Amino acid sequence: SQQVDKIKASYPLFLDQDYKDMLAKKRDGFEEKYPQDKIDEVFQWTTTKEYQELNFQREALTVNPAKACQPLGAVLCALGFEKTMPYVHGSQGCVAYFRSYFNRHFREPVSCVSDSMTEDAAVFGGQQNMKDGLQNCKATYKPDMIAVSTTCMAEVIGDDLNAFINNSKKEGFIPDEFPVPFAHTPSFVGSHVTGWDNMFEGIARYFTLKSMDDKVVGSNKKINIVPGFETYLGNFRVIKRMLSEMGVGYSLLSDPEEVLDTPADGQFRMYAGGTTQEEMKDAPNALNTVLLQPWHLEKTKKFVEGTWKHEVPKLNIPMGLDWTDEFLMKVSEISGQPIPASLTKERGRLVDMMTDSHTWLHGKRFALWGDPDFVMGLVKFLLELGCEPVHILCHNGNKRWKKAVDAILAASPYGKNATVYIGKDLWHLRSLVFTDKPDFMIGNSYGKFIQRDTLHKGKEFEVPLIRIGFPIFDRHHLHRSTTLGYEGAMQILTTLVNSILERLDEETRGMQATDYNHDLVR
Amino acid sequence: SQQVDKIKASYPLFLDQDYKDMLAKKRDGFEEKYPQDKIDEVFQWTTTKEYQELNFQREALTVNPAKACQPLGAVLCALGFEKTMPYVHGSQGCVAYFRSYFNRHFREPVSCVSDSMTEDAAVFGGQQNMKDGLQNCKATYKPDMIAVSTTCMAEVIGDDLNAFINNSKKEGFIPDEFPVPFAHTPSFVGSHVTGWDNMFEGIARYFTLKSMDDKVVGSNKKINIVPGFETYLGNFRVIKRMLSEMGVGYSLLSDPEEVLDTPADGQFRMYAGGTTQEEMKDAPNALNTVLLQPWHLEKTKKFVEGTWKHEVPKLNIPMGLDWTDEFLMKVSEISGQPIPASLTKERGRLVDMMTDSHTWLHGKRFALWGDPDFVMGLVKFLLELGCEPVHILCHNGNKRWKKAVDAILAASPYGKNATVYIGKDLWHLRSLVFTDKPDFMIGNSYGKFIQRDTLHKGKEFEVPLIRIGFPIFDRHHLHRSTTLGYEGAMQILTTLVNSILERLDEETRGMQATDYNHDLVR
Amino acid sequence: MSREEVESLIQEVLEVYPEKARKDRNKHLAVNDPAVTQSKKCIISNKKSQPGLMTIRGCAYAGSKGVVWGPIKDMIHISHGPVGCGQYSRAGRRNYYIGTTGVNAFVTMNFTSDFQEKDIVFGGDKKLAKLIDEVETLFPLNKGISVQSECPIGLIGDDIESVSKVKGAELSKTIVPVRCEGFRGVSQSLGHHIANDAVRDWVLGKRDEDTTFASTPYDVAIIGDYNIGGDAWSSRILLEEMGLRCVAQWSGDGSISEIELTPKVKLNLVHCYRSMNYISRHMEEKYGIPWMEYNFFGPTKTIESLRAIAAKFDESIQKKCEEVIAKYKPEWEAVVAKYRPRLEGKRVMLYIGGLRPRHVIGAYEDLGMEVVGTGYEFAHNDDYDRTMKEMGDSTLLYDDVTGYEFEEFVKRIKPDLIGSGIKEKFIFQKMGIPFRQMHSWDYSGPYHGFDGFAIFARDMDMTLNNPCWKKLQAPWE
Amino acid sequence: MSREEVESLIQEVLEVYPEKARKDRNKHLAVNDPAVTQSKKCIISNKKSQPGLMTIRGCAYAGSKGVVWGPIKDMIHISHGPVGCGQYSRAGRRNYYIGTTGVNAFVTMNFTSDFQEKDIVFGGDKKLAKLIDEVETLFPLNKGISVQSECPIGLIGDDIESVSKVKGAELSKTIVPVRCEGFRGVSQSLGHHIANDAVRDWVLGKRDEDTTFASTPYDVAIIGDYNIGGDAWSSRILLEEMGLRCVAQWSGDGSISEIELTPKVKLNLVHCYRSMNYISRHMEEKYGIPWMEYNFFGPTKTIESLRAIAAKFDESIQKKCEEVIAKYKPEWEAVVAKYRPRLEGKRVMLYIGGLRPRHVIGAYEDLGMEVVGTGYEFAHNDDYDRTMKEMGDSTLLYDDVTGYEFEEFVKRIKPDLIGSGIKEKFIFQKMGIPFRQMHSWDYSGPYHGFDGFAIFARDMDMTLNNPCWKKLQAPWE
Ligand code: ICS
Ligand code: ICS
Ligand SMILES: [Cl-]
Ligand SMILES: [Cl-]
Ligand SMILES: [Fe+2]
Ligand SMILES: [Fe+2]
Repeated sequence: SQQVDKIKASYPLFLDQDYKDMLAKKRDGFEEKYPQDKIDEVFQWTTTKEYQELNFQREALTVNPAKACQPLGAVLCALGFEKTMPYVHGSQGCVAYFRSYFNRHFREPVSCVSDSMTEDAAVFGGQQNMKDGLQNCKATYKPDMIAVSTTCMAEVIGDDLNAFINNSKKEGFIPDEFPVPFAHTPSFVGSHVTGWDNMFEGIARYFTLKSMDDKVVGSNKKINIVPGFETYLGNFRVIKRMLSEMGVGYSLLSDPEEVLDTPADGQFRMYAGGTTQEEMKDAPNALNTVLLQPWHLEKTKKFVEGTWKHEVPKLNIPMGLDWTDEFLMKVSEISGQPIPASLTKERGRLVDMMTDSHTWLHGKRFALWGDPDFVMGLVKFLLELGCEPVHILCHNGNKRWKKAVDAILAASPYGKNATVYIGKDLWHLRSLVFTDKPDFMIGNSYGKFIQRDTLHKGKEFEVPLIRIGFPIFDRHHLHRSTTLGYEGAMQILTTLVNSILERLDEETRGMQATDYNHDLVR
Repeated sequence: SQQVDKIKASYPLFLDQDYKDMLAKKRDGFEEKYPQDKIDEVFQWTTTKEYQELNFQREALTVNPAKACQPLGAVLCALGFEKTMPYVHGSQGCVAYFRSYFNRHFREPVSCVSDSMTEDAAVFGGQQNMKDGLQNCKATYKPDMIAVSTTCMAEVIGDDLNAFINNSKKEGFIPDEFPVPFAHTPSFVGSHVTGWDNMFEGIARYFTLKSMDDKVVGSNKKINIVPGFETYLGNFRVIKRMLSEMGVGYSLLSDPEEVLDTPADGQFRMYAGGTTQEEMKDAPNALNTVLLQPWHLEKTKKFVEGTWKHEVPKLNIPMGLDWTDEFLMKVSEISGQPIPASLTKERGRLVDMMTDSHTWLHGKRFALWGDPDFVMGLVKFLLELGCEPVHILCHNGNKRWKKAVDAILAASPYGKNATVYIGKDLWHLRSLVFTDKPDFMIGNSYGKFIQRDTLHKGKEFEVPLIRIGFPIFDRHHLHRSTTLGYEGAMQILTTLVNSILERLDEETRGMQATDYNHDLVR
Repeated sequence: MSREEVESLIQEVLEVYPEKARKDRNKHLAVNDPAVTQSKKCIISNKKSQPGLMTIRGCAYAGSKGVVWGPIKDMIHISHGPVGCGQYSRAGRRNYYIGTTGVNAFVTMNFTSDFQEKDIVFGGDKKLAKLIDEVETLFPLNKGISVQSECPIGLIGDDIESVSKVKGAELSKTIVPVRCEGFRGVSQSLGHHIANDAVRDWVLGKRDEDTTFASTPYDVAIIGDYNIGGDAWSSRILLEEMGLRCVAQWSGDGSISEIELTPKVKLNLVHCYRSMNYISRHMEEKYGIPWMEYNFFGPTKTIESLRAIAAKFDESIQKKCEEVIAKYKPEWEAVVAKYRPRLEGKRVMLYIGGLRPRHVIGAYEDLGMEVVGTGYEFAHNDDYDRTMKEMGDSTLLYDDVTGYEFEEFVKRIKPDLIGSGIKEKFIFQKMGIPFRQMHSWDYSGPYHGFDGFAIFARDMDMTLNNPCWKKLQAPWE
Repeated sequence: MSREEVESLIQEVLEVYPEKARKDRNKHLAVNDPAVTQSKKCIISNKKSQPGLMTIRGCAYAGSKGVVWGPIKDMIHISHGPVGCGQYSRAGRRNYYIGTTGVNAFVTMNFTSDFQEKDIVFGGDKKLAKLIDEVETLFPLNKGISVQSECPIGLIGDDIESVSKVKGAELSKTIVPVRCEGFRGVSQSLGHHIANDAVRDWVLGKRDEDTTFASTPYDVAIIGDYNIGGDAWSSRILLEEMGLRCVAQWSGDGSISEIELTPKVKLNLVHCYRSMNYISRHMEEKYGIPWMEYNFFGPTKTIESLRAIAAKFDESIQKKCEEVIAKYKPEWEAVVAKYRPRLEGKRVMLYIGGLRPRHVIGAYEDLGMEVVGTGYEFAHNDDYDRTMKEMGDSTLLYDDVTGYEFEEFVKRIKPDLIGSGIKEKFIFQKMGIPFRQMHSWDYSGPYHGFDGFAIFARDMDMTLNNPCWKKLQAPWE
């Protein structure tokens, strides 16, 4: 039933007695459900060290991964170029998923096409799909560039993208000089971040490989900036802001911040902003190229060093205090521009905040996950804050990356109780937060189910989730945030300390029980 | 007892059994405490309509006010001037409190002096305190300006600030040319916002009343901006940012954003930034003067209109969509500058966020409080979001203001269930959130005690606090936020919708009970 | 708009395309004539999508794993292949259930074999067998396993049937191989069929020789309700207040046992015809169980459906039917009285999957609204036959609409509201057109039944009439 | 620094002042000589503050309402006068208590008469009487009312004593008029004295003729512990483990009844000498109850205090004393073992109110730290007499330090840590000096007793050794 004045959606409608009774009858009559005592027994067992040991012996099963597949990253990379349509050669179901996954994170349109290969293409390959698909896409959506990646069907069948695109041009389906950069993006190698690297390197090659003879390193007086797979608008923005404040000439290569944040003013804009073709063509004339997320830009780095002859600096992601300092000092060295008073002051304001909030942060224990560079930057900043990053999970991390993070942990006493895990998933992480309970998780929306599980054991075992990463689907507009630079560090510090204080308020809200410590001032 | 590797502070130390037993013994032995059944009975009664009626009949008692006293606002106004020392003539106890109150909100030093009048000054007045006070302050702290207000002792004794300062100069305690603007700031009239108005008008008079002969309206091609009592750094910053982006010449009169946000770089800076004496002297040459918070700038307005001959526009605080639009259109008209593409796009991004988040905001019911302009802007934006601001409390509001808010409520169907309360305090508000329970409170840290009270009735009756206002003492760095302009609206929207979604996640976190609705995607 | 104006709109839009695409798309766009009974005279459907045109369609894995199998709560569904498909589809669809997740129920979890290069090169069957043992160790209360094939499985020649037979025998466990690779078919639709056949072949016959279930004359199953936001629960309640016993829900909040018990029912009640007509036909053929289509969207359809269902039973059920209708009358009348004046005359365009584009029209009409365009991602002509009588004369129909077409149609038609999916939502909001998600219910619902109509009405009103829509134009122009 | 260096530091700092201020401030600054026992040869204290110099002091209302009366949990304290004073002091001081706030306990609430112009012009006594009736209606479980006078009350000639007598008789309620207006005295100090006298005159004698209390030889009261962060509770526990019975706490977590029962005890244990020596003297004079000073900061002082207290009782208490000391030995030893190597040799400057600037020195020394400067806001010479033997030779002492002085002293001395209040904290942090709040415990504590020492050690370490302090200097400057 409903009362028209106070309509109930699913929560709390199904708590009404008649729905409760109905659901009990369904269960008892037809579900042949395990008895509640057995459910409780099994739940309890899943929280144990014995279960954790079996869990960590998995070799074949993955449960609740913390990574996605290559073409997702190729699509994001492609979106960052002016008037560019991402185009995934292969199966259309993939494109529905890539679009939806980003739609839910950004709360924005996400434009991407498929060439709709079907089973029939197993005989002959996807060449005709590429010919019609490129012609159709260009005519219909009027991109200035089509950036091509692949789904796993196309990779298994072995379609030669280069040849298929060349033949499309030879036979007149798209103009000879129309830009169609490409990359093979197999979902069974690496992860979404690998797809980004592959896509970027393909676009870089397309615009520069054949034209190197007139290029002179440093001649355009700029620094190229490659952001990698990045899903916070504030991160593209803060980098451009800092460089502009310093008077540093730069080119941000793959810049989706406009197309992922168009105004609602009565028109839909399929394309907005983005890195220009002129910027990509001129990129080898930069002084150098800086990689913001080097641990997933390894192919790009080899191309930039091998072909552009840029001496790519060994810089970590600009996250936290030390690594933002290092990024700015290196940019100063390369560009000849001093670090300006504005940035020096901003740095000092972050340090002020650290001094103001250190007592509540000190010794706090975190479980955390995400992509390799984000994770290592979060670890570094947590150590700078006097926090203990005890469970560090990077499903898509590698052995060399893990050695680097273990070395960072070694340089700080706050690293003493920390372990780095690669190849492990959120079902592994779930065990760790039961058996070696931290204060908080820092992770994406999939962490909510871990928080749920921990509360079920009891309130005293609950590990609250702090949402930083990708995807974040259950809160609104967090994609506008910043994690890089001093601004990002200020945002992260603020979120962390207030999460601590929110939880403390919850724990001290009990009248005449715990509210002796429900302080007005903290 | 303590275990050295997991030391317990008060929470949870005093929950150890030995402390619990000790506290039970103290109670039973010596406290002659009302029985718990009687405590429960009385608590329950305090949540009732019958109690509410008695509560609203109060004429003499105030409980948990939502206002402070005049000189607090005079001090904040004074801080906004270059190398200016706030100086409160009267009793030193007041200055310790004003400094600490602001220290706890900004987490920054707050410099202010007293002239330490004592009981002896009742015979003879505080003239000698002013003479030595001004000489001492100038010598020791080397301000370029001393801005004088009063404590209630000085007001009751009737000290004539003007005469005392003139005699201080006559007798050589400070130079004749040294600026010593003043204002009478009685704590028993109005509130802290009135102190701000009084202080500002006194400073404006000091620099302009006697030099009007050479002034020509519009000759400096600028607009003066008077911010009023403002405790979000983001609000000073956003107004300057928007005006700069529009290419509008402006003078922000009282600008404490630098002095309330100095870097931690190894030195203490007693003064930083601020409105210059030159800006105050030249202010009558502006095109016009815009008051950001007109409902506490009435004395300032009469001076600006009557003496500077500026045609102060009828503008609401620039909060929410409509009132930011109106502010920018009026600034465009006065300055001749068009509204730039950057601001048009920012507006559209706010509107996009509104479209993205409207389904979770719709119909949500709020109790809220604060100062009059902040409250009316919050009400307006809530209506724009399709929310219902059902309990609107402004302790320091007046009848004319209430009429204005009631008219805003009338202009929207979302105002149908709303009442505006003036002269009422947070003990009155406590009753309202029991008897006509909203979804959330939007208020300052004193609201935490109301949330505590509501939870004690039961979890289903709990009204969570969303912290927006002043003072905020129990979270860190919220004073960096923004509430004005499109940026402020975007911030408020984000905070509101995610507060809603956080609570919904809490209510749906129960395994096999309510987690059917614990959605990954919202 | 007139028939001629809509025909002109179609031709104008089709001008952008190269000739092959133009000729194809013309066949998938039509102006409704409710007098037509054979939609194969009017529109083509269930064909391949044209390359590069930004179809909104998914794949057969979405139709099998996402739609049919995934909701079954006490089984573990393996997304078998590389990591993407299971991750993008993890908890995207609001197929609600009651259970203890990770313990006795598994719906919102993502189990995968996370194929790497070695699995592609040498096959994943050994990995699958090991994975099954690991599932059994770590999730001992699972009541069956399904293997949801992703694109590479058939391409590389793996034999998941053999693995499922051998392991299922070894463990005395139902393990269901599902060949729903996304290269099969043209859309989600073939996934439904594949999934139905897998239920038939590996689950449905388990109790064929078991005589222990005590049947009654009033036993029914809800077939093709995936309980989006609780939709099946707000349907079930009405059926049971009418005196019926709902033995099974396929597959929202569904359990493996209630699927196995379904051959014991007297009548199959089909909501989603497109996804479940296959197994409904099978159950008629094999067990003699009749099936009938119904519609629980809005009071008019829900009342008609209750009466038509009750007519299949005796006078006692027909009496209870009228009692149910009498009970809810004042409730839905109060909803109409509040919301119809807020919505009267407003025009809606829909685009959804295979059922809702026609099924929700009555509910709109119960609020005085007009559905001026509708269409489906993956419907067949039997769906279109059911649509043309439900839509007005000279309204626009679109099959596998392209992004371009949908935008251009909307620009001309200027509907007051659009009901479609997540990939569409943000486009149309930016155009200043109120949008409601008509797959996920925009995180609201249920929409089925009387209780669902109240929420549907609230939702259409909150969005169509929201103050935000008057604010897209800056007042300076 | 040598004595001569400290002396020339004082002289250098005072050069900024005009002559009158310079001559005054010289008298309030001294170089310690622990050989001195008459501090009136060495330093002046408890004088007016010089105008315009940014004293850190508060007023007599802070010392009465904020400090002594405010903590009493089952009474309602009225901030009588305009709105400011009660608002700034609402829940600023962490005087912890157990109660149901708004129902039986009222500590963190702000009750005020909110004086307006008419109240100033015509007086507030009629408003006060009405306010009392309103309190009784809305807060019926209050066990007494105090009236904490703000500046205007005495200035305008109101008679709160008459109102309190008349209303107290009418209501059979203890209503206590407190003339703690901030114009009185020079600091918080006179507020303590006024407050003590008001307890004496209006509360303490209630039970003088009542012989029903079941007294024992082991009954004590904790006098002058305001339970900051639970400090009194972590003291009480030890006293009672030693076999004593703590009849009362003045006034942290204090109730009106336990105050009224205090004249029945055998011994008054005085922690805060400055604030409650007055009432302790009165109780010895009137009731014959002895009093003794003690110190529960750090293990050395806590052990000495427990022994000295036990020595006032019999062999059974002395035996329990040694049992207590043995119990906690391994606990504080573990704290020392962990934190002393982290803190050894580090130098601290303190500036606090009336007790802590000497009382915490032993606890710092228990961690190997050296207090190189200390001083008080509002101490008297009897406090300085107790300080000079606790501080090292040639250390710096400052009475009512000005902001300028404190900064300049710190710049020269370069302490490793500063312990002071909220108005000081952020200044010194920006200078790169670790800072701990030694009034509020920086929202931590307790610090009293054995359990408090663990938290104190943790806190000094977390702050002094924090990684943030290495980061103030940008690497390009
Ligand atoms: S199953 Fe089908 S696309 Fe019938 S694949 Fe799709 S939960 Fe749609 S129009 Mo999403 S044939 Fe169900 C559907 Fe309809 S996922 Fe849901 S809303 S009634
Ligand atoms: S009462 Fe005094 S200023 Fe003895 S007014 Fe002050 S809670 Fe200080 S050094 Mo705040 S004489 Fe207590 C004090 Fe000491 S408020 Fe606390 S810390 S031991
Ligand atoms: Cl889950
Ligand atoms: Cl309170
Ligand atoms: Fe959006
Ligand atoms: Fe600060």
